[PDB]
Order: sequence, then C-alpha cells, then structure tokens
Amino acid sequence: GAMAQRQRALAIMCRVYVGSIYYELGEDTIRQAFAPFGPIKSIDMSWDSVTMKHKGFAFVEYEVPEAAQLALEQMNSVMLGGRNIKVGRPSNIGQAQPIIDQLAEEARAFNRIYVASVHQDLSDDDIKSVFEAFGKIKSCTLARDPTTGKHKGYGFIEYEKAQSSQDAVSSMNLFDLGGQYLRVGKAVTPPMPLLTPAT
Repeated sequence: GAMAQRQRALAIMCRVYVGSIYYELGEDTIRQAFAPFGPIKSIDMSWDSVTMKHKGFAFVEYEVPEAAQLALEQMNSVMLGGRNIKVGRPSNIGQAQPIIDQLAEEARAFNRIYVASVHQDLSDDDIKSVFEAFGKIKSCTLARDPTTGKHKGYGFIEYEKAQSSQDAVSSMNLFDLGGQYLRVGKAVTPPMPLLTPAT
C-alpha cells in the first residue's frame, strides 16, 4: 500500500520549460513539434497580441512525465528557425528534485524505458517483439485507450536487465517502424498500470 504521494512532483515533471524558442513559432506548431515525444495535455504559450510575436518561454505539459524529460533529453539543441533552445530548468535545487531522484532509482529497479511515436496499428506485443530482438524484455505496456479502439500512440517497455533496456533506447531511437519514428528514452518514473495493492 504505502500511499506515498509522489504525483505532485510528477505534475512538475510532466512539464518542460522551453525558453527562447524563436520569434515566429506559434502555439499550434509547437504542439506538433513536441508531440513526437508525447501527447501534450496543456501548453502555456507566450503570446504578445500587440506585436504578434514573442521572446520569452513556454510550458509544455504532457500527460506523462517521460515525454517531458525525453524532450529535454533529446531536443535540448534547437527548435526550428535557428535558435539553441532551453528545455527545463532543473538546477538540482528544490523539493521535487529528491522525489524525481527517488523515482529515478525506482525506474532503475524496474529497468523501464519509454517509447513514443508508436505506430497506431502496432500492438503492445509487437513493440515488445522488436525491442526483444535487442534486449531481454520483461513487460510491454502501451498507453492504450478503450474508447479509441487503439493505443494513443505512446507506450512503455520494461526490461529484466537495466543494461538491455538502454540498448533498445539507443538502437530503437528514431527507428522507422510502420512509417513512424519510435522516440525512445529513459523512463524517469515507473508508470503503474494497475495500482491495486490488494491483488
């Protein structure tokens, strides 16, 4: 049971602070450019209505924190136009840091990774099948929704070996599987599909 709430810090981890961006990119296009990492649930975008441009920052909040840490991980280079963007400001100072670090350790215990841009037609087992070809997998769980008829486009995979899961991250990253580039990254917190502590 435990009932130790870490989800408050996760609500922070689901967000990525994107700084600078570029004086051009709008809210809708930014959603499209960050979607590769995960489905964006909310965006706080800087927009000045008198100049019709913006030089500031924006908060990209995904459903899962993985895509946020992941978008930070891979895309801390540029974001269109020609600007070195800043993703996140986790200067290892704060109350959330210890929590993030703890769950990081918890993700290590599960040997779990995150995969995005998972082609709509490919099911959990198929993603496991190909990743299994590189590392010894333990479990496959795509974010699948009963009221869509398919999976939402992102998922998570968990290995029996923390080494093997990192192999998949390197090999399967930007792998075209079904006409889509699987975005793979390290899972920062264990996504519990069945939170049933009495089963």
